Amino acid sequence: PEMVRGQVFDVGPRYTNLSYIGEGAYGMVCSAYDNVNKVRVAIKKISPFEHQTYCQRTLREIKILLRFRHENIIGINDIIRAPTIEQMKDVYIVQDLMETDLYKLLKTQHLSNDHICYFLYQILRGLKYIHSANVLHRDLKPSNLLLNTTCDLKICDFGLARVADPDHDHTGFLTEYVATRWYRAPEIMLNSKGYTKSIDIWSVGCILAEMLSNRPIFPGKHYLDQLNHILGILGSPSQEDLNCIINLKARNYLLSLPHKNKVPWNRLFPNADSKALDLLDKMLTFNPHKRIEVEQALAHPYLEQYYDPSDEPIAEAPFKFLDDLPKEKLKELIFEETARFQPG
Ligand SMILES: CN(C(=O)CN1Cc2ccc(-c3nc(NC4CCOCC4)ncc3Cl)cc2C1=O)C(C)(C)C
Repeated sequence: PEMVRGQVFDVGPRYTNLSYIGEGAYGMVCSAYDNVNKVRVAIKKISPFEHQTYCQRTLREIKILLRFRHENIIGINDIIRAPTIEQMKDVYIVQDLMETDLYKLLKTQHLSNDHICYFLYQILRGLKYIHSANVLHRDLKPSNLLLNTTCDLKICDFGLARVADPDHDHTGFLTEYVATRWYRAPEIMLNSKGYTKSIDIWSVGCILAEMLSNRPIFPGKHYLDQLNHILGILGSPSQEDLNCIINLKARNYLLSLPHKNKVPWNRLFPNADSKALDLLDKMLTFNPHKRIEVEQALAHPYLEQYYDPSDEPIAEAPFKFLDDLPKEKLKELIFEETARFQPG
């Protein structure tokens, strides 16, 4: 076994010469030399089995990424694990190695309008595919957009992804939520579980705003502060949009706030392309029913140089598809889902 920053990386024979990339709550990630394909690759050691939510997140990701095949979505190339459930303490997911991500690029680089346009196109092209499979990503943010040296973009991290379920989207006011705060649509805080495709478009809107200025547009410091950052730019919701929020706690909270005027996009983003700002406005619409959909966004004049629906593929096999399952049962499902990659 090779060691990396303490940890064992039981990934040989196939994968050697490991360099440390990073580490998080998920696991540890390295680059490794693939000896069959003669390329360096990413490998993330996941150790989810002692907690049911980490098994949940791991299995969703595996199932989704093995079904999907798209240029703007990270694939799974290989999965390494022990030959028996008993011996399986870790799963290693092998993926194409990307040079950087949009979070790192935005901290260090001014993006040209042409780069913003091309990144946004790629995000939306990937998202068209995801949404065409009846899947929601639910945690779109700069660090989940991987980039290579030629600026090709791939969406990653499907641990919070769900099949869309718009008939069960309603919930109460101030319902707790898992996905990254700064990219949460206003309705999350008001009346939504994040089970509709509109949740992802809001996040993409936030990302486009962040590309224009290198700063997050709505950096809330805590749950309700996120909503009031949103309302500080969008201004007070209209009567019509208020009347769609039937829950009284949520509605009366909004009614209690002083009137706030909209901050014009062209004052927040004085150097931005006007067509970029028109698309931003439509993605960052308060009412999720009025919010632009992914295929409409692709057809927007800002993206005219790239738009080609014949070259913006959809999924062949959408998900028709568990939240109750014990971590011991989810290990079993993870074992089964990864069996195709074993010697056999
Ligand atoms: C939450 N979960 C994850 O796994 C989430 N994460 C963490 C992670 C870390 C790296 C890469 C990655 N990074 C690169 N390159 C980096 C080189 C240095 O600059 C930044 C980019 N290339 C390919 C990949 Cl796959 C992907 C993921 C991912 O999806 C679970 C367990 C699935 C739930």
